[PDB]
Amino acid sequence: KPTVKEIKSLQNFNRIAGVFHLLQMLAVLALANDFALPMTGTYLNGPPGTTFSAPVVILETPVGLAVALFLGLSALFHFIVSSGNFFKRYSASLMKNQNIFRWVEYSLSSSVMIVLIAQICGIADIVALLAIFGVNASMILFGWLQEKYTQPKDGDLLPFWFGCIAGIVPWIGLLIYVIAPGSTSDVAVPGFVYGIIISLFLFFNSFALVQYLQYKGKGKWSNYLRGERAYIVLSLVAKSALAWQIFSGTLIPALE
Amino acid sequence: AKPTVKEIKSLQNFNRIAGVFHLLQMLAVLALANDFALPMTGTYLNGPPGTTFSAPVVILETPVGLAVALFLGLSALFHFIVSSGNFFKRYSASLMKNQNIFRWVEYSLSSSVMIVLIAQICGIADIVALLAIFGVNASMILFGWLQEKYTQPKDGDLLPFWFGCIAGIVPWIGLLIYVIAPGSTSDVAVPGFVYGIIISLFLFFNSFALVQYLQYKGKGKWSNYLRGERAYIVLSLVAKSALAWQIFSGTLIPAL
Ligand SMILES: *C/C=C(C)/C=C/C=C(C)/C=C/C1=C(C)CCCC1(C)C
Ligand SMILES: *C/C=C(C)/C=C/C=C(C)/C=C/C1=C(C)CCCC1(C)C
Repeated sequence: KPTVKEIKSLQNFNRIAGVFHLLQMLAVLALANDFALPMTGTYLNGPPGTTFSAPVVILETPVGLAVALFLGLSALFHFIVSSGNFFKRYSASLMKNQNIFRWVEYSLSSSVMIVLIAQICGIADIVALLAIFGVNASMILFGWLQEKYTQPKDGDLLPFWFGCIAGIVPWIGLLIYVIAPGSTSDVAVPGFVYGIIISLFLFFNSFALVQYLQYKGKGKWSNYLRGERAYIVLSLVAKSALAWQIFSGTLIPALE
Repeated sequence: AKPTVKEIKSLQNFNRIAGVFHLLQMLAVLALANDFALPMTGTYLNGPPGTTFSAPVVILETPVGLAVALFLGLSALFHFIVSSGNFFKRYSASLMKNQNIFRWVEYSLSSSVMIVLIAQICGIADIVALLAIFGVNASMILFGWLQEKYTQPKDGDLLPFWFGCIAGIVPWIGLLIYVIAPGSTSDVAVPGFVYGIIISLFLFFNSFALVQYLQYKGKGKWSNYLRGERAYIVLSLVAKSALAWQIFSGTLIPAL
């Protein structure tokens, strides 16, 4: 059972992580150019099975604001969890091997991140981006249901596996777009885009490995709070890695 | 818990009857349908992120008759499996626990084929849009499975159900965006039969959701789990025949 001292230490760790997210949010808000990525519709110009209009831009993602949004969401939920007011509810949740505020945050923050990665790869169709957001949110909600209905060592990973099925779909989409079957242009995917997809695919898999390790509950992973710390570190590293790779690639003032 | 021989034999034959209706429609569509196809496209960057795209390219084509036969055939197959041998014993045992895993395994494939076809009929073609629609629709079904796995009727817990509604509505928001066609240079003339498909199947999809809601509320006649089991079998039969013959009438008749 987690002790009062262990829970209080974790709340301090949440606060520190929140400060790192918040200061990066500020730096991106302040320093980023107005670089935008399109969401498009490619409408039928006739009955189904005939021809299409050219893609039209429906709206544009303000990329700096979107990066600031996923950093800011992490900061907000870390500050909420860190609060003395939430000590009773955190302790109650951690005693049931649950952190629900993590899933509420990730359902929005990780979904913003995967949409931005898709747009950076050139995925623009508004339904592609909407459905990527939804299936990524679904991945998180399956992880939430793993925590709600199972305990470590109980032999039940069904929600986890459903989360893996939902979770892999956006990444199959990215892989299709970088392979670009049927593509005409000899223009190559930029290095920095490969860097984003490869690094963030590794991090996304890392989150899945934490829930797997926690619910397997073997060796040091018998201690649920080890997973709780791992999630805080992985969110910090993943969101910083994506923020600064996008910033370096697209948001610098030489590109304004 | 054990069912009466009369109860479980009655459901066995209900499955067989539904299966025969699906199977005969599958044959009629396979035999009679033309070679009408709908594209899946890639619209690749032909420059750096935030610049220009190639014209959309067709990566592959959905053979619409075959895809309609597929969703009918999946329903037929699962109805025959559920009424057969050792699978029938598992089906009976699961019904006694207020579960039908066979239903969710089938629907995760059959309803996902259906919503992708509806998306393509509306002119959604981007291969990642269609992949992510398939994934988020599958997710909706898997949330319905987790509602049955972890909760009991009347227990007041609908969290997996609500998660299923969040995932489930995403493709339909996509369809609505495409028929409104925001940013279109000219008004988009969507055929009547396409509106028929979207409106009718939206009503049917909401009907499936209402059955699970009514079962887990468990009030009045819905306290009997098997009443919901019968409602699902009827809705699957009516929804799939409605979509099959609307697509057939709209697209599959004339020789190409
Ligand atoms: C900023 C926070 C991020 C990037 C969080 C990402 C979280 C995931 C990629 C979670 C993945 C999971 C699965 C693939 C299976 C179910 C368990 C999850 C939710 C941990
Ligand atoms: C041929 C089979 C079909 C069309 C089945 C469709 C099923 C659904 C639309 C199910 C929807 C559900 C929700 C929206 C919430 C959770 C419960 C479900 C799975 C019944």
